[PDB]
This record gives sequence, C-alpha cells and structure tokens, in this order.
Amino acid sequence: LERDFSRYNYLSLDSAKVNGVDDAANFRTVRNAMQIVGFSDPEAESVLEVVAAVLKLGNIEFKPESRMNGLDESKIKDKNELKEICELTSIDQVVLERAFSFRTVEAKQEKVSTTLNVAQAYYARDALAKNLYSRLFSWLVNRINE
Amino acid sequence: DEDETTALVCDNGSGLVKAGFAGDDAPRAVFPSIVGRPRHQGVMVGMGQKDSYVGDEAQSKRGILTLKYPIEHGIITNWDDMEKIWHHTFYNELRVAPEEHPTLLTEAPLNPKANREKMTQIMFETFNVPAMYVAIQAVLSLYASGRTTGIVLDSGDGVTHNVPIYEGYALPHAIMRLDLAGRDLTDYLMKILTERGYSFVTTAEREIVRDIKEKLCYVALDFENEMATAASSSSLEKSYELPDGQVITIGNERFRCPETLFQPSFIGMESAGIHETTYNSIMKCDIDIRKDLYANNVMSGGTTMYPGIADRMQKEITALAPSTMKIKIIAPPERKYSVWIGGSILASLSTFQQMWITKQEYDEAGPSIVHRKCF
Amino acid sequence: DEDETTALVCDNGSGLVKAGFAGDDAPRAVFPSIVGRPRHQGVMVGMGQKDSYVGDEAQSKRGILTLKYPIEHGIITNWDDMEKIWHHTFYNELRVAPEEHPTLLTEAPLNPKANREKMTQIMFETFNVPAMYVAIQAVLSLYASGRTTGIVLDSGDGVTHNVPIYEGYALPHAIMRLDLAGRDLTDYLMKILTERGYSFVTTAEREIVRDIKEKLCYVALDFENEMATAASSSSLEKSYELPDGQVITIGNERFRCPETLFQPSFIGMESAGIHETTYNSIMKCDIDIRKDLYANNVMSGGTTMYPGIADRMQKEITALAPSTMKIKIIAPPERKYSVWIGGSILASLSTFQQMWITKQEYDEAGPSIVHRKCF
Amino acid sequence: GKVLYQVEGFVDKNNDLLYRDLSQAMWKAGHALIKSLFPEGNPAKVNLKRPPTAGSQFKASVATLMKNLQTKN
Ligand SMILES: Nc1ncnc2c1ncn2[C@@H]1O[C@H](COP(=O)(O)OP(=O)(O)O)[C@@H](O)[C@H]1O
Ligand SMILES: Nc1ncnc2c1ncn2[C@@H]1O[C@H](COP(=O)(O)OP(=O)(O)O)[C@@H](O)[C@H]1O
Ligand SMILES: [Mg+2]
Ligand SMILES: [Mg+2]
Repeated sequence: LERDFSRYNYLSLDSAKVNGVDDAANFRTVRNAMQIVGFSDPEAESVLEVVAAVLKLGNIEFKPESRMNGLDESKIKDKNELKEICELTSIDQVVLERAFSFRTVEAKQEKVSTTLNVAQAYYARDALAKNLYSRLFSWLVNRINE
Repeated sequence: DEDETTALVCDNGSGLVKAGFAGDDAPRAVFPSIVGRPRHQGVMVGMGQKDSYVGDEAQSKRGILTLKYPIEHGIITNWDDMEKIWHHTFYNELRVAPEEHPTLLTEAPLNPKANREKMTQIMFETFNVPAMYVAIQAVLSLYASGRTTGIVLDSGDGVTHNVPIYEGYALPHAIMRLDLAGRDLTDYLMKILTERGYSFVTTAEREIVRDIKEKLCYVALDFENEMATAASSSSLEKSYELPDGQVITIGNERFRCPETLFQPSFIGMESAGIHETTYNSIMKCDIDIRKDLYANNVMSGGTTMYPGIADRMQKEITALAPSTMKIKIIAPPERKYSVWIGGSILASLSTFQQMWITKQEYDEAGPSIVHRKCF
Repeated sequence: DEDETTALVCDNGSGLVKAGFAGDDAPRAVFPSIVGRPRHQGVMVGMGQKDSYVGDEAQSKRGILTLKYPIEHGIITNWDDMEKIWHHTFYNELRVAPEEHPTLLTEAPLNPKANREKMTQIMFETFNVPAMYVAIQAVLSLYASGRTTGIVLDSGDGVTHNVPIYEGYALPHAIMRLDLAGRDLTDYLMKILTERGYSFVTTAEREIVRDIKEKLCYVALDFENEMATAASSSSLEKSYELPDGQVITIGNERFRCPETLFQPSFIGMESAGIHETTYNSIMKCDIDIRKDLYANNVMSGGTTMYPGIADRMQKEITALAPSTMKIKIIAPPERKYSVWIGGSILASLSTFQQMWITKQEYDEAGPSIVHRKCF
Repeated sequence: GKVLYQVEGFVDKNNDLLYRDLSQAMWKAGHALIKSLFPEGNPAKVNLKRPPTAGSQFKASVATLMKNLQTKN
C-alpha cells in the first residue's frame, strides 16, 4: 500500500481530513476492540489483507482492442497492480487476468470464455470490490455472533 | 422442481433441444432432439427395455435404435414424438412441473401457422402451462447480443434466417429465410465421405458424420485457394477415429462440407447463399438504416460455430457492400446458446410480463391467440 | 428557463423551426419542423420507444419513421402535430416556461384567417403565454436589414413573398405571394434525380434530396449557357455520397433545381417567377417610391441561399427595370435567420411593448384580436 | 415531502455484475479467508442464477427485515 490519499481511485485529496478527528487513534481503538470480541491476532491482519485488496482493486483500468471484431476485447493497461494483488491474495495471475476480460458461459457440459467490453469490465471490477467488502462485513458479523 | 416460479425458456429449434430457467446464463438441459425406437427383437427377458428412448439416452443406445428427429427445417412433423421430447424436457431433464412455470418457446420466422397454433395447443392442453410466449429466434439472438440495432442470422440445424432490426423496430418485409442448415451439411458430408470411400448411411452413422462435421470441418476463406492447397499436398488432411473401430482420414471434405452454406448449389438448392441473403436482407431495408446494420451484423446462433466463418463472412459481405462502410461481423463465443440466452433475458424483463399469453384468454380465444399477441 | 422574462421569438415559417430569446443575434433552437411516427412494429421489449419523434430526433431516427411536416405553404395543416412542434420548441429545445415569456410568431402575408386565429387560440389557451404578436415575416426581414425603405422577399420552405415598404409605410396592395419555395424545389429535384437514374420516393429519401439541394445546387446566370456547358462536358458535374451507401453523381440538376424558382413552368405552376413578381411588386407601387425600392431590393430569407442567385436576380431585374436606375440586390450572409433576427429587433424595441396582444383583451375580445392589433 | 432525486448515476450504481469466474478465481486463492468468503466459487458444483441487480438485493434485504419485524412487537 502507498500512503497518499490522492493515489487511490476510491479516495481523493478532498476527503482526507475531518477537521477534528484523526484516523490513527480510532484505528488503534478498533484493534483494541477486536481483542475483546474474539478476533485473533493473525485473523485481523488477514482481514486487513482483504481490505487492502478492496482498496487496491480500484487502481485497475481498462482499454479496448481491435481483435476480435465482435464482441470487442478489453485489456489491462498495465499489470503492476494485478501483480501486487495476485501476489497479495495468493492467486495465479493468469486466473484473475483472464477473469477480468472474459466470462465462462458453462452449458450442461460445455463452457466457453467470452469477452466483456470496457464498461462491463469496470462493473465487474466495482462489483468485485464492493461484493468482497460486503461479504467480508457479513462474515465479520457472523464471526462476532459465533 | 424449482425454489421459485421463474419462467422456463425452452429453445427447441430444429435439432438440439436446450432449455432452462429464466435469469440463467446457460441452459440447464442440452440434449439432441431425437426419438429412437428399437428395430430388433428383445431377446433378453426382464431387462427393462423401453418402447422409445428420447434424447441423450437414444444417443447412447443408438446402435440398436432408429433415430427420428421430430422437427425438420424448423417445422414440427411428429407431434406425438415432439410430445415425448417436451415430456422428457420438463419431467426428465429439468425435473420440474410445467403447471407452475411460464414457458418461452422459440420458432423460426416465416413458419407454418399450424406449427405455432398446435404448439400452443399442446402447451396449454397437454402440459397445462400457466402462460406461454412463442418468439422469433433471431430477435432473441439480438437480445443476448446486447443490441437493439442489427441484422441477425442464427443458422440452426434446420433453418437459417436473417432478421434485420433497427432501433428496436422489426423490419419484417426484409426477413430472409433460407432452409439450409446443419442437417443438410451433415447429409452433404455423408455424400462426400461416400466419395472418399467411407459409406455412412445409417441414422447412427449419420450422427457419427455429424460429429465429424462438428469436430473437423472449418470454413475456407478462398475456396479455390484452399481447394488447390488440399490438391497440392496432405497439409490440411486430418484423421478421425470412428466410434468402436477404425480411423478415417479426411481431406478437402473439411471445407467442402460448410462451403455448401455459402454455395447452396453443392446440395442442389437454388439460392443466393448465406452472405448474399444477408446482403439482400440489408438492401431490402431503408437506406439510412444500412450502415448501422453493417456495423452490427450479428452472427450468433448454431451452425456458424465453424472456424473461419466470420472472416469468410466479412470478406464476402465487404466484397458486396460499397466502400467506406464499416462491416462488423458480431460473432461471439457465446454462440449455439445465445438464442436461448436472449430467451432468458427476454423472459427476465419486467415490462415483458404483460406480453405472456396466459390461460383464460387462450381459453377465451383459442389457438389463434398467438397470432394476436406473438409477432 | 431564463434569468429574465425577455420575450421569445418563434419563427416557425414553413419548414424549419428556429426560435430564441429577444436581444439575441441568432436563434438558440434550430430544428426541422417534422413529426415522425413509426410505421413498423416494436419488437424489442423495454427499449424506450416513443409514440412520435419531433424535429431533430425524428431527423436522426428517420430510417424507421414517416416524416410529416405539420405546416405546408405557410399554412398549418395538423394542429395537434404543430402543438407537438411548439411543445418541443418551448419545453425541450429552449427548456423554458412559456407562461413567463411573450412570444412573437411569424406568418406569411395573405394567409388564411383561421391560421392566425387558431394559432392565437393555441398560444393563449394551451401554452398560456402572457402576450403574443403575429407579424408578417418579410417586414421582420426588413428590420434585420437595417432599413425602413425597401422591397423584401424571403423565400421560406413553403412560400415566397414580396413586401414593398417605403419610409416605414407598408404597401399592402403591392404585396406579392407566390407559393413556390424550397419544398417544391425538393420535389422537383426528386423528379429530375429520378430522370438521371436515382429513385428517391421515401420521406427520409426526400430529406436526402433536400440535403443534395442544400449542398450541391446553385443558380445559373444564363440557363441556356450553363445548360449547354453541362451538355458540352463533365466540367460542372459533382458527386454526393448518400447516407449509408453509394456515391451518386449529378450534373445539370444542380442548376435545373433552383431555376424552377425563376421559371415556375418546370413544376407546372403558372406564374411570373421570382424576379418578375419582384418587378411587378415594384411597379404596383407609387412612382416616386420606385427607385428607392430598386436601390433597396432586399433578398434576405430562406431558400435564396443558393450560390449566384443575387447575380441572376440583379441581371433579371436590371433587364426588366428601365435604364438609369440603380438596382441593388441586398443579399447578406445573415440570411436564413434574418426573419428571426428582425423578430428579435422588433421584440427588443421599447415603443413596441404596447403593441403586444396580451391576456384580458384576448380574453375580452376572442381570437379576432389579432385582426384588431396585428397587420 | 417531495424529495428531488438526481438521476446522474443510477444505472452505474445499480449494476452488481459479479459472475462465475470471479468467485471461482477467488475460490482458487491461497488465502483461506477469501476462499472462506466465497462458497459459490467451487466448479465442482454449478454456479446458479446471479443475484444481480443490487436494487433487487436491497429489496431482498428489506424484505428479510420485514419478515423479521412482523413476528415481533
Ligand atoms: N461445433 C459445431 N460446429 C458445427 N456445427 C455445429 C456445431 N454445434 C452444433 N452444430 C450444428 O448446429 C445444430 C444445432 O443448432 P441450434 O442452434 O442449437 O439449433 P436449435 O434451434 O435447435 O437450438 C446441431 O444439430 C448441429 O448440426
Ligand atoms: N444552403 C441552402 N441552399 C439552398 N436551399 C436551402 C439551404 N438551406 C436551406 N434551404 C432550404 O430552405 C428551407 C429553409 O427555409 P426557412 O426560411 O428556414 O423556412 P422557414 O420559413 O420555416 O424558416 C429548407 O427547407 C431548405 O429546403
Ligand atoms: Mg434453438
Ligand atoms: Mg423563415
């Protein structure tokens, strides 16, 4: 993770500071709060890897290509961010790289990979981020309720 | 059964029944539309032999059956056999009650009237569906295409047809129907395999030739250059192991089989070909539509899963179309199911739910109700 | 909306609605006066198809519409369609409330009485404008001309008309009205393009021929010299790329299309022509006016945007007028909007503000109030 | 009262398109937490119908809450 708030797609410089509230003290308040409610010490770091992933997905952007003729392929402009997330989440890079631009239509016994355009690549990226953070949040609620 | 009462989409086009629920990206049941009946005596007592085997089971037991497609060229010809196909579709493959699910049947454009009327009669009277809707198949291919503007061909097993649509409006005076499709290419491949020396005449052997067509055939770009290329050497000659026996070795038949789809004089059918019925279907539209058709030429159905049919298609249409036009052949890898997939998208629309043909109004009006409410 | 309550000027002449606020040098809304209605079935469900498309949107979607001009020869013929044109004018293009802005409508001289009466009825009763004023269009062209003395012709899409004015005083006994304008030249260009070999008969193709007329036609000075020049070689022959297709190549039709405006026997209309109705409109005035008319012959409206119509006009009138007269054809490049622009200048006058026809006196007198207070 | 809704961005913020290969792709993770988050990601069972759109998800959540509040006082 970088540390400047202009360096992230989901954030900006214009929202970095509530005038009277600092984020570090509340951060230590949370990590002190997780010890009472049963969250273990590698467990909270394992959750912060997921929150790190949700922050880092937004820096992936897409461009169109000429082959094939239709439907038109999208590709990643630069895969530094893909390499950092795929090393971070312990996923092979061909799996997620193929998982941005294509989708398998799987019939009764037969499956095929088809192209998504640029806009639907942004919707699959946005939906992957907020669905990942959402199911993380619901899992935290289940872990508290355990 | 199903947890919901979500509507069914049953694409039963001409040679491969594929069906499922609405909202799915792929059909849950894909099986060939065959009815096999035994032609030999049952000599083993108490085995459990049936009267007729349907679909995939008839494809397995095909060595002792005769295989009858109940639907040919998009027209249902054996209504009791097609009743077995639908009964196997809802009750065996999907395992669902049709009385709780609306069904979305597909037909081809320019079909007989008694096809859709009697299909409506069997859907409401025999299976007792709550609502049905018969829709033109290439329109559904344009739903899964993600476009409201484009000319579509699907090329099923019995019928290929161009439907040009501009801004959501059908152009029914420019719909082309050509009765040349994959079953005719299977029969022509049986003829030219008989030319090489392999005699397939049995309906099971016809399915073997269909598997040769699906696995080894491809569309040439220049038929005389690939023809002289195969005449030059053994570069493109590919071998196929037959079911339960020897290995055949086929050469130019790989591209002479689907070239009939571009040159219908091979099977003796006087027509213009798939590229020229596409171009004539474009030219029978209004003029200020035409470039939007050329930029959205959709080739998104069945038989057109050959390798190199999009390059041949863009070559022939680009040769026919005037210059400074952008000809774009939309040929996704979602083909062979996109007519179903757009069936799922059409059934999943909210404003579509008034366009179902229900009971009570079928029961008011009779089987002509589709000619009121279907296109 | 608008920051002020500045009066609107809505020039809706016969074929091109152009409108805006007073005090502007150019109208903020220019769109063709068409209403397109779909003639084909809507086959895509839930797209967002409308009942009728108005103006520029109907010009875009014209491939699947039929186009109906609600006003022909300066006379409104479809009042519900013209209500759609005005509703689109105030609410869609200008995006303003007509209850807060006075409106300045334009008509042609020698019009039907129920035109201005029912136009007044729709302005006050349907749209609820606070004040309106219907004015003769060529008088407004003389406002933007910067003169109080001159004879004016505008030549819209449906009507050309000469209004001679001397020292601010109208000469209404010498007003000429000729119902020969750009839509008739479009139809005659459709006929002679059919003569060459290009068959345009569709209303969308009629708009294509209108675009050919606007882009490639010009007025010859000597029709037989340019006619024999085009008969000599391919010097003046110019090509036009059609919308969504091939390239046409037109020759003498470039100058046979607007020569109908000088020789109305081409379209079979028995009249004197635009130069001879201008000259007869001069000669029907008093004698000591006439030279001031010749020095201020104003040609400042619509159809007369052809290349070389001012030279042909000065040639024909100078041939008709006696010698030692200074014939000056005032033809600015501010044409096709100057009838609107003088609408803005007339609406921006201080002493004009008592001449508006308001409520309360329309509400006292009824729709004949224009025949009290308009010319 | 008459609440004014700005229509800028409704379609971009209703789209919840997450499909099969994303849940499979994160199911094949070496991180056991992310694999624990996505039980739908196994290719050894079919991935059924997708819970798109997000408005139907929120309608489903409010419907769940109203099935919660009805059996209570
Ligand atoms: N991979 C393939 N390549 C060539 N031909 C194929 C291929 N798959 C299917 N076909 C042919 O297309 C036919 C099925 O077409 P389809 O569009 O599924 O028709 P239906 O309308 O009945 O759904 C098959 O029966 C077969 O002849
Ligand atoms: N550049 C041009 N050359 C020739 N004719 C034109 C040109 N521009 C417009 N026209 C013709 O003039 C008509 C526009 O006239 P206009 O005065 O705008 O009509 P209105 O009286 O409705 O304002 C169009 O219908 C078109 O046929
Ligand atoms: Mg089908
Ligand atoms: Mg005008």
